[PDB]
Amino acid sequence: LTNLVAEPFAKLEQDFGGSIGVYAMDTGSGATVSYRAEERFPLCSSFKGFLAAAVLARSQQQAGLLDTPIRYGKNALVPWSPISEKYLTTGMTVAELSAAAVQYSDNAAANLLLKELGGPAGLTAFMRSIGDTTFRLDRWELELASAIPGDARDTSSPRAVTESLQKLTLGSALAAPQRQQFVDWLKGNTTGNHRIRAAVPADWAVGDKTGTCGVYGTANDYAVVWPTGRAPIVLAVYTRAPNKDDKHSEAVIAAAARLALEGLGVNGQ
Repeated sequence: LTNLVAEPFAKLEQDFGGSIGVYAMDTGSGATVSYRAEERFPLCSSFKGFLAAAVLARSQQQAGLLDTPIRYGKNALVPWSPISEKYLTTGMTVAELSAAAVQYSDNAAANLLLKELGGPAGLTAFMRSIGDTTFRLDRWELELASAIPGDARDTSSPRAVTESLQKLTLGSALAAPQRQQFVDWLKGNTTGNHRIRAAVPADWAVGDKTGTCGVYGTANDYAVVWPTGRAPIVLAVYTRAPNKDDKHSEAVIAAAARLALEGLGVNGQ
């Protein structure tokens, strides 16, 4: 049930000038589409979705964690912190920081939550606890986004991303209220309109988390998609390219998502 119908991913990545990695899972039948799915790609900001899930998991054992007010100084305000910069003089709650990290890819929020979990190793430990042996986070924002060719730091594979996303949004890795909160944060993401969402018809529900490194043509998106009348689809699309100055492409991510849905036989656009 893997790649029952071949799709022209190779042509797509050649036109892009780099590598595209795709893993898509039909959670009804278990059928999959897979292209470079076990290669490592930089997570970039896409780690922030798993970060929020790790916070939610901790909130199962610490009641009131999400309501905790967090104060921070100007030195916490990393570039691209569009929400946390507006609350510098007031602070934000853990839940607000988590929503900002997921929905606006807020870097200061992400680093504040990373510190709450014990740093990159703490997030990595959470991923190990759900059975993901591929994920590794090694650094903080923005150093984690160097996207160096061949560097395994701050990477995962499209397959491991999809498998973990399925466990967290649809499976049993989170308790039911925390699972729906994670889904609701992903549904409210504002940064992904030109990526997987551009391949998903307007009448289907969808949540996603993007990542964009800014170098080495490196960008990505993962999503859970609910086509009407059938089981949800989980998918991950990651890209990279050989040269530091190579540009990423949102259109290539959307096109790869379209091919994945076509390969799964999901009638879409």
